[PDB]
Amino acid sequence: MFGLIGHLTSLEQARDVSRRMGYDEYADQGLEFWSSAPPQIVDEITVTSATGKVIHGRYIESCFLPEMLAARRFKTATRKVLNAMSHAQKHGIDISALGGFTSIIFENFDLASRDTTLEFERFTTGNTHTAYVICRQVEAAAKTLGIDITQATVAVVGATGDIGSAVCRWLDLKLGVGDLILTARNQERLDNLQAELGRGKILPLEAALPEADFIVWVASMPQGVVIDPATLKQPCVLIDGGYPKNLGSKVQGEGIYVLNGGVVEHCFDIDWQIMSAAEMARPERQMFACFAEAMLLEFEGWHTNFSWGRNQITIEKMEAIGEASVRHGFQPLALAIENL
Repeated sequence: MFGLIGHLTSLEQARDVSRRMGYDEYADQGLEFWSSAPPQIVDEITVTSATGKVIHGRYIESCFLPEMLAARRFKTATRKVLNAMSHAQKHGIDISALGGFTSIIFENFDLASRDTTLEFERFTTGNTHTAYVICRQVEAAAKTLGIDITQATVAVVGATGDIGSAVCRWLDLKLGVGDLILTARNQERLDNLQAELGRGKILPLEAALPEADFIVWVASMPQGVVIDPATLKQPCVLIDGGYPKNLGSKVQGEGIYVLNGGVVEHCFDIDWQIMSAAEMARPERQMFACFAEAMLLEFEGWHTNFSWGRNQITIEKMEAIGEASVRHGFQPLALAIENL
């Protein structure tokens, strides 16, 4: 049994999903309502691999709301995630993914540090897979645009994050990228990253972007961030790989292509109503890679926290989850040539 732990996206979207959760669609549901709403298993899921193997999952609604952050209700926000995790476990789910804010939250509040104790091998961030997909997207994109990745330049914004640092290890060792630009907030970690890599030019954001054929956006987007279309190279690909994805609407311009990063398309229809179904071109087949990771671990029978902590993702783990991804019928989302 795999699990997909997710969360609401706005107060209005929660009222949409409200009824299906046993609640009154037209009642007063305030931030305080969803703060006290308990976690619920909400959707039963049956995925069928390309090999023929059938697996079963549960989508667990955590009721976390990004407004709980906005209202500085960080302990309430922490609680939602941990409850959701604890709910997964009591119902005997073997491996669950924390999608969207869920894992960001689990990290920035060191939640590794209720009734019973949580088994962490029962959960995964799905980040190893997310990093793997993001890298297949760079590779794919470069082939599509006629760009030798061996000569090209990739800026990894957030290169010190769990996802970002995994992307750099792969872009270096696997694609053999030409120039790798590192970008992040913490100078110390940027130094330690480039030391492990043996390469990479550390740069501030507004020097990074204009060198880059590919930009891998994988960090908490700062406030007052000016992305000026006009400074970017004229064939440019921006891979929005973090949660939430907002580049699609904050960056627009001729020869600029924004691509949802870390998204996968399955080979067969899946019947569900998940967390970002509304932002997927093809909801019945498209999902976050971190969720798909949870599925790959259950297809393979690897019941462990395959992805966990910060900067632990290794090339070898990325390799293993990658070919599990392919074998079971998952393709990276790709550029859609309606690019005019």
